[PDB]
Amino acid sequence: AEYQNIFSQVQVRGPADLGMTEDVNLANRSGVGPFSTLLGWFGNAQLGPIYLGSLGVLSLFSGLMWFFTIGIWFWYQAGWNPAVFLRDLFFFSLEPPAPEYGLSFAAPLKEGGLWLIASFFMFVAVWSWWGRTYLRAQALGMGKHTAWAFLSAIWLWMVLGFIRPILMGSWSEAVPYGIFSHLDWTNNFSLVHGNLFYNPFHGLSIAFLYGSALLFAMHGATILAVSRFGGERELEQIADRGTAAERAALFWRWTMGFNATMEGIHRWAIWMAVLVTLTGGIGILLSGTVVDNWYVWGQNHG
Amino acid sequence: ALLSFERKYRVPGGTLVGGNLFDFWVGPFYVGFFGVATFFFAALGIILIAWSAVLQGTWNPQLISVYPPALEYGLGGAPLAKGGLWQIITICATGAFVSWALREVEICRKLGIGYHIPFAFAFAILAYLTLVLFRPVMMGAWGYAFPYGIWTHLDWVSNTGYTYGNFHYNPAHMIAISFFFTNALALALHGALVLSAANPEKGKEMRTPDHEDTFFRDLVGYSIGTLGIHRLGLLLSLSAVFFSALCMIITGTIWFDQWVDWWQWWVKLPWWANIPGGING
Amino acid sequence: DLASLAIYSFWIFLAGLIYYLQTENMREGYPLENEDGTPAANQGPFPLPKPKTFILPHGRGTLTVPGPESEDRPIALARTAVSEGFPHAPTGDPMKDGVGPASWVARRDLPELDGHGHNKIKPMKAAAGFHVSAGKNPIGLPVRGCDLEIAGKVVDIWVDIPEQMARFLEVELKDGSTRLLPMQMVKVQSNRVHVNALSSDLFAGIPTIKSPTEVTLLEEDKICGYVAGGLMYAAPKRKS
Ligand code: BCL
Ligand code: BCL
Ligand code: BCL
Ligand SMILES: CC[C@H]1c2cc3[nH]c4c(c3C)C(=O)[C@H](C(=O)OC)c4c3nc(cc4[nH]c(cc(n2)[C@@H]1C)c(C(C)=O)c4C)[C@@H](C)[C@@H]3CCC(=O)OC/C=C(\C)CCC[C@H](C)CCC[C@H](C)CCCC(C)C
Ligand SMILES: CC[C@H]1c2cc3[nH]c4c(c3C)C(=O)[C@H](C(=O)OC)c4c3nc(cc4[nH]c(cc(n2)[C@@H]1C)c(C(C)=O)c4C)[C@@H](C)[C@@H]3CCC(=O)OC/C=C(\C)CCC[C@H](C)CCC[C@H](C)CCCC(C)C
Ligand SMILES: COC(C)(C)C/C=C/C(C)=C/C=C/C(C)=C/C=C/C(C)=C/C=C\C=C(C)\C=C\C=C(/C)CC/C=C(\C)CCC=C(C)C
Ligand SMILES: COC1=C(OC)C(=O)C(C/C=C(/C)CCC=C(C)C)=C(C)C1=O
Ligand SMILES: CCCCCCCCCCCC[N+](C)(C)[O-]
Ligand SMILES: CCCCCCCCCCCC[N+](C)(C)[O-]
Ligand SMILES: CCCCCCCCCCCC[N+](C)(C)[O-]
Ligand SMILES: CCCCCCCCCCCC[N+](C)(C)[O-]
Ligand SMILES: CCCCCCCCCCCC[N+](C)(C)[O-]
Ligand SMILES: [Fe+3]
Repeated sequence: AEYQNIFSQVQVRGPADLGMTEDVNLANRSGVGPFSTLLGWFGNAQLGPIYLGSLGVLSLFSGLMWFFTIGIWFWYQAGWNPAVFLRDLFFFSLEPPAPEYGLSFAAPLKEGGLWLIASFFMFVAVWSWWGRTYLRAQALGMGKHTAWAFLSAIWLWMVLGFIRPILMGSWSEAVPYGIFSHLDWTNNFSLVHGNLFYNPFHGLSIAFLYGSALLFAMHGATILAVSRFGGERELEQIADRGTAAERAALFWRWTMGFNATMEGIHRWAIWMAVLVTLTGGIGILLSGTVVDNWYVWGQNHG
Repeated sequence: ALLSFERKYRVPGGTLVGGNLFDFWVGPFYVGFFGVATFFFAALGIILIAWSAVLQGTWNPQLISVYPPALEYGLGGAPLAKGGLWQIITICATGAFVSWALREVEICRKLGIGYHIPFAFAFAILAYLTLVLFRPVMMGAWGYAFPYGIWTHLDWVSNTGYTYGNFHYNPAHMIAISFFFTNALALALHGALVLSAANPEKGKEMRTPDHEDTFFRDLVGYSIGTLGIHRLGLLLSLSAVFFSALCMIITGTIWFDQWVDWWQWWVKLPWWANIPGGING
Repeated sequence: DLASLAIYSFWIFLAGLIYYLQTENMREGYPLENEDGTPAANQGPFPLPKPKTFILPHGRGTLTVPGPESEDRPIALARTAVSEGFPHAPTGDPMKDGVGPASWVARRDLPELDGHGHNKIKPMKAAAGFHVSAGKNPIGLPVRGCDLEIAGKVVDIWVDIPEQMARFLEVELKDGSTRLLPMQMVKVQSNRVHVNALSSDLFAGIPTIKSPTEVTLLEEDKICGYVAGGLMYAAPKRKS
């Protein structure tokens, strides 16, 4: 049988690649991590370097704090018993204040205040991480598409934990930190708003989620199929169209009657993906604030 | 009718059936034997849906719905107006999809490219077939399949899910979801990264793939590379669907109770089942 | 009703997004042509976008698209029918002429360059200190084509420096010259490298490179197009 380019046949390695300098503060870059032959069957063998820096440290410390706040609470629920900890790991849950506290920071530690502390650390972890995606692109002179994309994920996140609770007038509306409990919250959210299948924004979010898998399956398969002409060297095919980019366009023109370009497929990609959490965040944000019951709304469109 | 670069590729050859008989295009579209098969299957299927619509007495696209046989018919035939149309339309659908994939193969062969695309598509077909064919058969009735209608297929998802409690607890479903979310994540990042290189800050030169690796190493300490990301997007999205099909083919067959109870196997493990405290003691 | 407004607005936004995306995707290959190369009458409902310019690194210039399109090479094909929509038969040897699945594009006759302005792809021997790190080392193996005859032997691997990956095998023929074979078109086995795309008599015809330690974008296109073309055009001498 023909080779399929799913896994490499032969790996090669040379000096650790320390990357491009441009305007990056090099004092803030680590050295190179190890080389993973395992990884290199599929992708790159090299680990690191990574860029540290002040924002980086803040974000990581903050993220750990969020993680350790939830896990401390979990140990407490476990009665400090390691065997109960593991047994009940997916059952534990750090839950937001009760409705009676509204938006106040007045809830007791054990009954909501700790949820707020974990949430506070999460907020600075994510935003400073967002700042990192902007700044690393800037230092390299690149466009800001990453940070613009990330912002669409942030939007659903912010709607769920922050903006929708504030508009609803209480932290009790927010999502609990737990494996099983976040899932129960999701089922409940839908039940209580008359079935999210009737929310047109949920249905769009689905079209886009499924569309992402359709599209990445299409694009990933297309590139692999023309990798025998260097198709995956996409930036150079943008600059100087090759037979890869042409055979790829024509596969699709002949199949379904239209096609993209090397650059433009990446625009279909970025939008198909960001539109998941946008549409999504809109549909959630409208739930309970403007529309109490999607089935009901859907009976009127109004 | 042709892209500026297109004529050199429009040579004869690559067909699987019929030699030169259907080796031609209509505008942009390649035909082939499977182009003809697709048209026949799709057309018959679409006609039968319009007939189903007449017998239902509606033309509204939001109301038209073609239902499989009621559970009492088991795995046998049903009068047209009562499940038979569904059954024929399903055969047409299947014919159309498999024909589409095989036309894609004819196209690959003419273009001298790999078969990755029709291979990927065959995952989607397999998933559709899981729901309309493999699962209904294993469960003993067509009536377990979803109906063809815009809102009624959603009623089916909701009803089917809530048959087993909160369907979130299906562990294969959890994996499938994880692949879907991760796929959208990787898609956003891939799109964004290429574009950020190709479209750099105002007045600067196009960044290189070395800048692409750099940005990702700077960000998270790793970069899968340009081959790797396309391998990845494919793996993630096919995995998502493999697990979707899995999660449903096991549901109503090997597992048919409330999915949340499946998780008890872990809590009830002898060495900790009876230690008090926590949530489950 | 605010949610009604939002949804109606969203669909207007999406119509505009799709128009934007489709027109972005027309920066290459348009305007559409008839089979004879002249502009087709029906260009469809989407108009070409305003051009944009990419600044290429390393003094290589710019690229503005959409721009005037032309093949910049002869296409040895002829019509097989008196009306539109049929295939075009090769007028000579389609492998030699570079049409059909053997097609190449007239890309720049310079090497792709890395972010430092060095040649992106080099023979491993000239790449300090790149080496095989996992898998069967193909260097030294006999190379077999789809006729099950030996065509030559692997004398090096050409690697992508910045991405640390194997791109071509360099294969020495009976006459002592070499050819590049794309990594994606070979099966490395324990005792041989196997090439399904070419019979052994087609190796000599693989397009040669002009300088023995670099390869240009144009040369990559010819080599790859030619090897892939063998799937269709070598099929008489295969045989598995
Ligand atoms: C996949 C698991 C479940 C499922 C659960 C859901 C849920 C949940 C939702 C949908 C939604 C959709 N589903 Mg469904 N649905 C399934 C089976 C399918 C099948 C099939 C197997 O043949 C089809 C054609 C559809 C099609 C549809 C679309 C009407 C709608 C948007 C999908 C989308 O953008 O996808 C992504 C792919 C693209 C972006 C490509 C575009 C192709 C689409 C637009 C094709 C539509 C065809 C449709 C009108 C059929 C007409 C047939 C004609 C006779 C030819 N579903 C099974 C049973 N589906 C959403 C909706 O809003 O429904 C009202 C939604 O919330
Ligand atoms: C019983 C369940 C209800 C329902 C209730 C809900 C609810 C509630 C919601 C969804 C939402 C969604 N649903 Mg629904 N869902 C229903 C049934 C379906 C079905 C189906 C039946 O087949 C499908 C396919 C979907 C599909 C989807 C998605 C389209 C959408 C979420 C997209 C997303 O990427 O979010 C995942 C992405 C994020 C959550 C963003 C992540 C943000 C960033 C900032 C993450 C930071 C994390 C970091 C700190 C963690 C650190 C770890 C690191 C490794 C270090 N639903 C039924 C009817 N659905 C969401 C939505 O938008 O709805 C409109 C949502 O809120
Ligand atoms: C109340 C409802 C239940 C629920 C009940 C179920 C049920 C029931 C099912 C799922 C399934 C899915 N659910 Mg669930 N699930 C819920 C909550 C969610 C949530 C969430 C965030 O809460 C999410 C993300 C999901 C996500 C998942 C996915 C893993 C999976 C659907 C994708 C898929 O099967 O693709 C597979 C893709 C296809 C089947 C499409 C194939 C179509 C191809 C071959 C061709 C179509 C072509 C043609 C007609 C197009 C027209 C041509 C035009 C020219 C365009 N569910 C809640 C708890 N879920 C489904 C699943 O796994 O199915 C296998 C499923 O059956
Ligand atoms: C547009 C929609 C899709 C999307 C987009 C998206 N997500 C993204 C990006 C974008 C483009 C960003 O660029 C950003 C990113 O950097 O990706 C690499 C991100 C991101 N999305 C992430 C996850 C994520 N995204 C979500 C999904 C989605 N993201 C959507 C499907 C989800 C889901 C589906 O629930 C998850 C969970 C992260 C990988 C990253 C944001 C990272 C972040 O905000 O960090 C904050 C917190 C920390 C930095 C540390 C947290 C603590 C950890 C639990 C500790 C364990 C590891 C630790 C790093 C070890 C270090 C120890 C040292 C002391 C040695
Ligand atoms: C496997 C990963 C993902 C994936 C990949 C994938 N899909 C594929 C392919 C690939 C690689 C393409 O090659 C192929 C394509 O050409 O894309 C542009 C395709 C394709 N995926 C498509 C749709 C699609 N894919 C979906 C999902 C997925 N596809 C997965 C998530 C979905 C979802 C998520 O619901 C849909 C709706 C088409 C755009 C296309 C295949 C088009 C095709 O087969 O055309 C031939 C048949 C017709 C022209 C119509 C036939 C009409 C029927 C006979 C009657 C209708 C019956 C139907 C069952 C009724 C449904 C009613 C609904 C309301 C439920
Ligand atoms: C073994 O023991 C160790 C030490 C290792 C500890 C182990 C750790 C463990 C087991 C912890 C596991 C953590 C888990 C299970 C986390 C799961 C969280 C989930 C599933 C999150 C899901 C949704 C989260 C959302 C939507 C959160 C949204 C948050 C915001 C938008 C932030 C809002 C901020 C608020 C409310 C504060 C506002 C304050 C100001 C500044 C006004
Ligand atoms: C923009 O494209 C992307 C890459 O950037 C070049 C990546 O590298 C990755 C990261 C993928 C993996 C496998 C991380 C896990 C591997 C390790 C380090 C154990 C993703 C998702 C991606 O989208
Ligand atoms: C989401 C991907 C996560 C990647 C994990 C991070 C690996 C980079 C570690 C580099 C550390 C280098 N070191 C150990 C020599 O200092
Ligand atoms: C995220 C990627 C993880 C990659 C792990 C996959 C390893 C599979 C290696 C298979 C290689 C087979 N072989 C020996 C022919 O090379
Ligand atoms: C990148 C653009 C691709 C656009 C895909 C659009 C899919 C349309 C699906 C209709 C959703 C139906 N509804 C009622 C939930 O809005
Ligand atoms: C959602 C279904 C829409 C399918 C989009 C594909 C349209 C391609 C039509 C090709 C016709 C080209 N033209 C006008 C030059 O003949
Ligand atoms: C969200 C999917 C929408 C895809 C359909 C829109 C494009 C239709 C076909 C574009 C026309 C091709 N043409 C005539 C310019 O060659
Ligand atoms: Fe790509």
